[PDB]
Amino acid sequence: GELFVRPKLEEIPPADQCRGFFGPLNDSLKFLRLLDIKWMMNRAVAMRREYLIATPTLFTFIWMFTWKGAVIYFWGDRAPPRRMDWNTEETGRLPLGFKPTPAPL
Amino acid sequence: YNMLVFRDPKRRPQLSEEERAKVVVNQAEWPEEFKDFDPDDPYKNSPEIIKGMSSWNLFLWGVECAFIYQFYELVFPKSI
Amino acid sequence: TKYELKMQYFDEWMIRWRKFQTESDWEIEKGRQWWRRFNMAVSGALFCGLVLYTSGTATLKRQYGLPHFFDIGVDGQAKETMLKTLTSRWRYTPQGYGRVLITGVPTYILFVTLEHYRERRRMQQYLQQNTVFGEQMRRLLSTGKIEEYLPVNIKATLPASQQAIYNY
Amino acid sequence: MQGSWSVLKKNCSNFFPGLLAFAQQTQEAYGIWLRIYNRQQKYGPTDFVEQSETFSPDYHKRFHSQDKNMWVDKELCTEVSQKEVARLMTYKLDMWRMAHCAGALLATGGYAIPFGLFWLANDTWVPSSFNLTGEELRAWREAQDLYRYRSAPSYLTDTKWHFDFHAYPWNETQERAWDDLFEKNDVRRDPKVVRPAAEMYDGFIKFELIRRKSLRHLCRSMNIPTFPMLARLCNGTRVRDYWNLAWCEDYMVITQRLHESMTDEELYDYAWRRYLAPYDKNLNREQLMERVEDYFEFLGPDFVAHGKAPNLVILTNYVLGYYNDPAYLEGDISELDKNDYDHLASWGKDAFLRRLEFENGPLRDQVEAHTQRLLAERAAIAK
Amino acid sequence: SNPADHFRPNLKALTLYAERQHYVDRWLHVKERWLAPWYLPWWSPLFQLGTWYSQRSRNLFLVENHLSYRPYKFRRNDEDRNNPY
Amino acid sequence: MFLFFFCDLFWLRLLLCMYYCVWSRLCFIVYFNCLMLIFDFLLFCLFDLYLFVGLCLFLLLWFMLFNLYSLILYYCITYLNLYLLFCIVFLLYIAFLFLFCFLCDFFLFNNLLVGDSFMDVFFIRFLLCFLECFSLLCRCLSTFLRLFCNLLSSHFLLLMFFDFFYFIFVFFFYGVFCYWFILFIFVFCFCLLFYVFLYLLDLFAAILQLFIFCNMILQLIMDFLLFLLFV
Amino acid sequence: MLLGGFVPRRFSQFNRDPCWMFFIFSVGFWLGEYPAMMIKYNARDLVYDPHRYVWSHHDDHH
Amino acid sequence: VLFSTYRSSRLVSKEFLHGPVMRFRALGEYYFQRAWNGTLNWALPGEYRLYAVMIPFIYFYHRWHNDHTLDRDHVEKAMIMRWGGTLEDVRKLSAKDQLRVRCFTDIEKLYSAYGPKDTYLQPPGDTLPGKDFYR
Amino acid sequence: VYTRWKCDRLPVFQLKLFTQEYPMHAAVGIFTIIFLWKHMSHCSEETERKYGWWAGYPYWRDPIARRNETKYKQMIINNDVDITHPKWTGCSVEQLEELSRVV
Amino acid sequence: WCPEVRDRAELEVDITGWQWWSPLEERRLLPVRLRSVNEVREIMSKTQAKKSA
Ligand SMILES: CCCCCCCCCCCCCCCCCC(=O)OC[C@H](COP(=O)([O-])OCC(O)COP(=O)([O-])OC[C@@H](COC(=O)CCCCCCCCCCCCCCCCC)OC(=O)CCCCCCCCCCCCCCCCC)OC(=O)CCCCCCCCCCCCCCCCC
Ligand SMILES: CCCCCCCCCCCCCCCCCC(=O)OC[C@H](COP(=O)([O-])OCC(O)COP(=O)([O-])OC[C@@H](COC(=O)CCCCCCCCCCCCCCCCC)OC(=O)CCCCCCCCCCCCCCCCC)OC(=O)CCCCCCCCCCCCCCCCC
Ligand SMILES: CCCCCCCCCCCCCCCCCC(=O)OC[C@H](COP(=O)([O-])OCC(O)COP(=O)([O-])OC[C@@H](COC(=O)CCCCCCCCCCCCCCCCC)OC(=O)CCCCCCCCCCCCCCCCC)OC(=O)CCCCCCCCCCCCCCCCC
Ligand SMILES: CCCCCCCCCCCCCCCCCC(=O)OC[C@H](COP(=O)([O-])OCC(O)COP(=O)([O-])OC[C@@H](COC(=O)CCCCCCCCCCCCCCCCC)OC(=O)CCCCCCCCCCCCCCCCC)OC(=O)CCCCCCCCCCCCCCCCC
Ligand SMILES: CCCCCCCCCCCCCCCCCC(=O)OC[C@H](COP(=O)([O-])OCC(O)COP(=O)([O-])OC[C@@H](COC(=O)CCCCCCCCCCCCCCCCC)OC(=O)CCCCCCCCCCCCCCCCC)OC(=O)CCCCCCCCCCCCCCCCC
Ligand SMILES: CCCCCCCCCCCCCCCCCC(=O)OC[C@H](COP(=O)([O-])OCC[N+](C)(C)C)OC(=O)CCCCCCCCCCCCCCCCC
Ligand SMILES: CCCCCCCCCCCCCCCCCC(=O)OC[C@H](COP(=O)([O-])OCC[N+](C)(C)C)OC(=O)CCCCCCCCCCCCCCCCC
Repeated sequence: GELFVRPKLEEIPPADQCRGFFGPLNDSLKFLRLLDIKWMMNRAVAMRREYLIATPTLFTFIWMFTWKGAVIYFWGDRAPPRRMDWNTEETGRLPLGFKPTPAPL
Repeated sequence: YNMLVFRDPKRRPQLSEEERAKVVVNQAEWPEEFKDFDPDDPYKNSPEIIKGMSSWNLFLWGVECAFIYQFYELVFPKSI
Repeated sequence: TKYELKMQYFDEWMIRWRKFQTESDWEIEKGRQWWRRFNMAVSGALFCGLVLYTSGTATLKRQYGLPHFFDIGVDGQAKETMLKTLTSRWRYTPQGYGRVLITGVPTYILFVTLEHYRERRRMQQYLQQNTVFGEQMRRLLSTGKIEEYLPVNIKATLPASQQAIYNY
Repeated sequence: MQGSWSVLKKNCSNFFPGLLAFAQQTQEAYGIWLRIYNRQQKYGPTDFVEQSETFSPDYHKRFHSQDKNMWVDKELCTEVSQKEVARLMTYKLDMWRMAHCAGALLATGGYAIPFGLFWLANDTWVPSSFNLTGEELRAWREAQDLYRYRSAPSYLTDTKWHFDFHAYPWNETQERAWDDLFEKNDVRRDPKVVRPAAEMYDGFIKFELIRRKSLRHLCRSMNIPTFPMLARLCNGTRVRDYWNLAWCEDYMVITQRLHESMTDEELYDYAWRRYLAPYDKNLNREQLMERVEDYFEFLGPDFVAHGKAPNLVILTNYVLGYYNDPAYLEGDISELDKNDYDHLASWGKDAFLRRLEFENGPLRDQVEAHTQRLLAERAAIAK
Repeated sequence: SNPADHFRPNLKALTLYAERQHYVDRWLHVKERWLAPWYLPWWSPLFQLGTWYSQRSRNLFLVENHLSYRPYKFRRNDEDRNNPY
Repeated sequence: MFLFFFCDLFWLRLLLCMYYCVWSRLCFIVYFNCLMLIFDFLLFCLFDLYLFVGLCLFLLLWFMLFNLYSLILYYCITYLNLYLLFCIVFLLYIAFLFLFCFLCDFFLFNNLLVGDSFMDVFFIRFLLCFLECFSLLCRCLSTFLRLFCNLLSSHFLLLMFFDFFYFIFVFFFYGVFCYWFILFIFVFCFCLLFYVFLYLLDLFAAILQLFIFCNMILQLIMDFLLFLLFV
Repeated sequence: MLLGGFVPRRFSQFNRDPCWMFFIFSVGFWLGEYPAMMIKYNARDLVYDPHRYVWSHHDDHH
Repeated sequence: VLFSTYRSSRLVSKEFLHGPVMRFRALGEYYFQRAWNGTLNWALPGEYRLYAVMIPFIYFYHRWHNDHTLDRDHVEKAMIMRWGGTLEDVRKLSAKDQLRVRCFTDIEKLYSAYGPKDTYLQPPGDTLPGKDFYR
Repeated sequence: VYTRWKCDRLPVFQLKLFTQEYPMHAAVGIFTIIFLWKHMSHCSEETERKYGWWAGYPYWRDPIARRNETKYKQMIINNDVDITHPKWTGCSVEQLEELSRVV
Repeated sequence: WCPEVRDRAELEVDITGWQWWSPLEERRLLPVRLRSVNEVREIMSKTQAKKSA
């Protein structure tokens, strides 16, 4: 809609103010910030870096709408059957008495 | 007037009533095609494209062509 | 030497006659897939390194400067270390076509060379195979033509329940 | 210019001597560029050296900023002379075209040979080194001028139309400047009158916001190869480098008044590299000096005072306006005595055409009066 | 049914049939003929563009190990749901 | 399988060649809004926002040469297939979407995250973003589905009504000479009224559906355009 | 766009322009083909095919 | 150098076939190049007579194609299936018999969904041949 | 003055139009064409019989069988295929002769 | 025989300037007209006063 101006370095709130799924991951819990997805989302919104949430989604949809959708439809592996036709590993080997041609030299 | 969805265009007046009243009409200068000109029937005196060819004659020509189209095979049938 | 032109016919034939694909040939193809992924990874790493090296000083300062998304403390230390390492010495920082060439040509050359020599490796592997696929590869390199229906000509092994067709 | 067999023979004969000359020029130009680059890195401003980032306000795409990413080295005369800078500029053009051709060769292997035959048959994209005599050089310059004529009007029209359709000048002086900027080369534009357009357009589109299509037109007009165009920040970099070198040379010349002592041919080349003086115009020294002085005046006092040139888009439009020839008009006025629709005369007029002629002809007033009177009578009778 | 039949192209002239194997092989022969000459090195972008993607796709097909059965693409009858053969 | 066939426009191509060997002004356009995107002066866009005009004009001409003339009996809409229309809309829509995505400006997608900071990010805003990203593709699908269905339904109805009219006209006109002539005349007048009404409705609907087809594409374009103000 | 052109006031004027002459001919064909179908397909001597129950499109499309 | 990229490279003289071309342009321009012939997106002209001429012509040639190329296939199928299942069997009939059969097919077409259903549904007790007549 | 639409010949203008005016649209169209001819260019014999014929499949002459017969005869004659080979029949030639004498 | 109009129109369309209306340029140029004699006298008087000053 309107033009977007990136926030200044002073306008970005501190990381300690961000909240996770249950509560802020302050000192003694900082390393849990990496694992909490909601905390990362809130931090991105706070820093005005909302694209980190939006860009991966849309692109993914496009990737599904364009390339993977048809790949799954045409070449995907359906559910296996109850009685399974496993490979006996007997096919392919040359028969006894066969004289294979020499390799290049 | 209209003929189905085709409406006859009408020229907008350009003269005011005062100026218009001072105009002297002399139909002797008009072409013979347009004398006693009527906006509701401007082509009443217009010449025919082909002398003696009426609109009903053309309509009947089409009707006869349709009858031929539907009845020729009844008189000269052909095998598959 | 151009191995791809020889190998395309062989790959198409194998797809058409994949029933006779032994587990050894399957392992060969899986190794080819793994090496393709490895080549992609190393080429991407080289491309990223070249991009980082040729990046502008202001660009690096913005990228590896404040603020910190997580602000754990290790993040800031790592960013400062990388920024100091890059900005300490002088770096050739081209723009436009020049950066395109510098970042891309080495990557393309590396990827293409690795893939080509892995294709040669796969050709050698199939040459050394003692299966019908290996025999087809050897015949292809000898006569220059793919001999279809070879597995049923030389009577390649079949499951015990499907040997009736060979009964002649 | 179109390809020809004579030019093909010329370029095939001079192919290897041309390559050798290009290699020698490459060594010399590398030396000159090394001097300039060392001086830029040592004495350049922090923003220029660090390559400060300037992003657009709408899509935040980086592009060169005229104020920050361009720097006029006022003291370059100590290390590099004016002639060396001109040599470097000419070599940059030749090297760009050669680089594109070499890239095509490497990409397509031996399948580029027939395209090379198309290439040597035209002087548009061959280096200047392929010409070993004066006449060959003259023909080559004619080809370059023809390409400039072909490309410049589109650039000028793009700029003018987009601005005029989406914006208008603020005051009368800006209106006059904008109108006089895009006059044909048959009339002389006063740089003092036209300068305010630079600020007016700075309000609209700075060089950092130049669109990719406009950039393509500009590079076509500057004899810069455009295929593959790629991102706009590649040919934009080429344009920035070329005009930065040009401004350094311009400062040197203005400060030292070299153009007055410059000889006729060298002066003509200096104007040509600024896209001010086509060779097909057969200009004399008076006209060349007038155009060069107008260019310096357009740069303005601030250029010497602080090394800041006017908006690059408007500057390019101004200089390329010399290649905006008047629209051609050939044929005697007597040709206007003929008729265009004689082939329809046999068809005559149908009923509707006759009605239109009758109602809208010299008797139109009488017909209108009669029709209105009849309609009024019918309306009165109806009521 | 009859109304539905009115929505078909009315100017069908000729139908040609060709097996995927046959024209794929012919295309491969053309590609080999044009990519064979010495003056087109294997490291050129043109050669890699011609060969690498095809090699990758064929390798992906060969590596495939699916627990389900994919019916033959060019069966005589693919309209019966209860008969993959 | 390779089927060789021809479109049903050859006579119209002949007429186009005959009547457009000389220039003519165009002043009536089905979708005029592609030419006027900006309504407030001093606003300008650095994006190529007028790139859609040529495709819009050609698409209108093509779809009009097919759909409008299909009202004539036995005229064939050669492209009337669901997946073919899907291909057409895919081309246009995905091409413009990829034009915006190749711009490599991620901030352009900031508006996808609906709402303000007050709303919970994971349980409200992110689900709205998911729905909006889904809605873009759904808009593409709905556009092509709407174009296909209108033509199919309109022409099915026309065919069925024409069949009924032929039946009653041919096999029950003798009632004009019978004592129940008034019933037949009433039915015949009703059929004529229905005939005219259906033709007018189809004529209006075809043009309106082309208008909406172009409007969807222009809406896709407009959703990502940003305008600067001249100073 | 239906802006203008010759417009006959009544039937008798259709013969004042070649294009409307062709139009009225076509209208004659259109309207006169229906009476012909009435006469042809409601004829006394028209007989249904004896083998009409041997085959029908209904069994074919089913 | 082999072929010009410019349209200005003429392949013929300016006066080549001038007369026929001028007659063709006269045919094109007389009715179309008029103020009241304002088109809607180049497809719908303003001149009434263009409609009056082109709608009948389009219908006529489309109908001829449909009657002689498209519906003929259905007619021939009905004739073959109802009278032997082979072309030779149909040709064993006379032209008059084929005319009767084809006109019955036309009857079925005109009834379609509103005619009597005894034209294709055999009532119980009917003595006419059934579906297994030729089997 | 120079304009692409007025000065260039039709093939040149076509290339320019789809390379510097609508390159993305051309790319997407080519992508879709490749997809269509890779996944929507096959029709089985049963599908042809069900839907491939205007008035229906003429079983009374079975044109598909004739088409396949011509195809296979042409392939056999041109490629010098021995259709009596054991792989095609599943039995030796002598067994084939024995079967011929039996039946 | 009016080459400037032709060239401008062709160039504008070729650079994607499809629109045929230019309200802003018209607004700039619409009230332009040759002056009356009295207006010329006033303008000459103004110029003479400026030169004298
Ligand atoms: C700029 C564009 C913007 C506009 C976009 C416009 C379009 C819209 C966008 C969306 C797209 C629309 C779709 C259009 C169609 C396009 C074509 C398409 O879709 O084809 C898909 C198509 C899908 O394949 P397919 O044909 O369906 O076949 C399926 C098979 O899987 C194929 O098998 P294969 O043999 O080909 O191999 C494929 C392989 C591809 O991958 C590989 O080959 C290997 C990896 C390659 C890496 C490439 C380099 C990356 C960078 C390297 C490092 C740099 C830094 C170095 C310095 C470090 C210092 C410390 O993938 C796999 O098989 C998966 C392997 C995964 C292994 C995971 C192992 C577990 C550990 C690692 C993960 C978990 C980590 C947890 C960490 C936790 C920490 C707390 O092709 C592929 O995806 C594969 C081929 C192409 C691979 C290209 C690789 C590079 C990709 C770009 C990376 C950089 C850019 C992204 C980041 C940007 C940030 C700013
Ligand atoms: C026959 C050959 C076939 C070739 C195939 C390969 C493709 C084509 C090759 C190249 C063709 C020629 C032209 C290419 C484009 C030219 C662009 C251009 O003009 O750039 C000018 C520009 C110069 O301008 P500059 O002013 O110097 O700098 C740009 C400004 O900063 C600009 O400033 P700004 O303000 O615009 O800043 C923004 C700028 C900032 O970026 C830059 O400009 C920096 C440079 C790019 C950095 C990209 C790396 C980012 C980090 C990646 C991290 C990945 C981690 C993954 C870890 C995985 C672990 C498991 O852009 C971005 O932010 C874009 C970031 C990229 C986003 C990617 C999103 C992809 C989404 C994927 C969707 C899903 C895909 C399918 C599914 C896959 C998975 C299953 O050039 C560059 O910056 C670098 C150009 C590099 C060109 C590409 C080199 C190609 C090498 C090919 C090697 C492989 C060959 C394989 C052959 C196979 C057999 C045939
Ligand atoms: C064998 C494998 C081949 C691989 C396949 C290649 C396929 C073809 C692609 C093109 C390849 C290049 C062709 C040769 C170009 C000539 C050399 C050059 O760079 O000229 C300078 C010139 C620089 O242009 P610029 O705009 O001034 O650059 C701005 C910079 O700021 C400029 O910086 P500055 O302003 O600070 O000034 C510096 C200037 C100052 O210097 C001077 O003033 C002196 C003159 C120096 C340049 C002289 C160039 C002469 C060109 C003509 C050569 C003679 C031709 C003879 C022909 C007839 C032969 C019989 O010096 C430079 O120009 C240096 C530029 C940076 C170096 C670029 C080279 C990097 C690649 C080479 C290393 C590769 C190592 C591999 C390691 C492998 C590891 C695994 O290059 C160009 O004109 C650009 C090329 C134009 C065509 C572009 C075509 C698309 C490219 C897409 C590539 C994407 C990645 C690759 C994959 C593609 C898959 C689709
Ligand atoms: C020994 C030498 C030294 C060593 C080598 C050195 C290196 C040399 C190489 C580098 C040279 C660079 C400079 C080159 C300049 C010249 C370029 C050029 O062509 O100029 C036009 C050149 C004339 O130039 P000019 O007269 O000087 O005018 C120049 C002006 O300045 C006018 O200029 P302009 O700007 O107006 O012209 C530009 C025009 C240039 O174009 C043209 O002018 C078109 C030329 C062709 C016109 C053809 C017309 C005739 C057609 C005939 C058709 C057949 C007729 C029937 C035949 C029956 C035979 C029995 O347009 C373009 O630039 C468009 C570029 C389009 C690029 C396309 C890119 C596609 C990319 C694909 C998408 C990828 C997306 C990414 C996907 C990624 C996926 C992972 O045109 C010609 O001479 C026409 C030649 C026609 C030949 C005959 C027809 C074709 C014969 C084909 C035979 C095939 C045999 C095999 C068949 C096998 C069947 C199985
Ligand atoms: C084996 C049996 C034979 C068949 C073999 C086929 C082989 C196939 C190989 C495999 C291909 C697989 C893929 C197939 C996909 C098909 C998809 C498809 O159809 O999509 C529908 C789609 C429908 O498009 P559309 O909307 O109808 O528009 C296309 C139209 O062509 C109209 O579009 P347009 O109007 O925009 O086109 C431009 C048009 C612009 O307008 C014009 O130029 C007007 C003329 C239009 C002609 C084209 C229309 C054709 C109308 C029907 C045929 C006309 C009568 C033919 C009579 C045949 C009698 C037996 O200009 C032209 O057409 C240029 C050519 C002009 C030729 C003029 C020749 C003059 C000769 C004068 C000689 C004088 C000699 C005097 C001697 C005196 C001695 C004393 O078709 C296409 O888009 C084209 C598909 C073509 C695919 C390539 C096929 C390969 C080439 C085959 C050539 C065979 C030549 C040998 C035949 C010999 C006789 C038996
Ligand atoms: C901008 C709006 C335009 C509106 C135009 C309105 C036109 C009004 C037409 C009035 C009736 C015309 C009757 C024609 C009769 C022809 C002969 C005949 O038998 O036809 C019967 C046919 C069919 O009648 P039917 O269905 O009763 O046929 C019976 C036949 N059997 C029994 C065998 C099935 O009539 C029509 O189909 C006419 C429908 C016309 C609908 C309007 C079409 C408008 C779009 C095309 C415009 C073309 C302009 C081209 C100009 C040049 C372009 C470059
Ligand atoms: C009666 C049944 C009815 C069913 C109806 C179902 C709906 C049918 C709708 C059809 C009409 C609408 C079609 C719209 C378009 C759909 C597009 C689509 O999904 O196609 C996907 C498909 C996917 O291709 P694919 O199917 O070949 O995938 C290969 C994947 N393996 C090998 C694992 C099987 O695209 C194509 O068909 C085109 C492929 C070639 C062009 C692209 C090449 C570049 C690829 C880049 C990435 C990989 C290489 C590395 C990078 C580049 C290096 C140079």
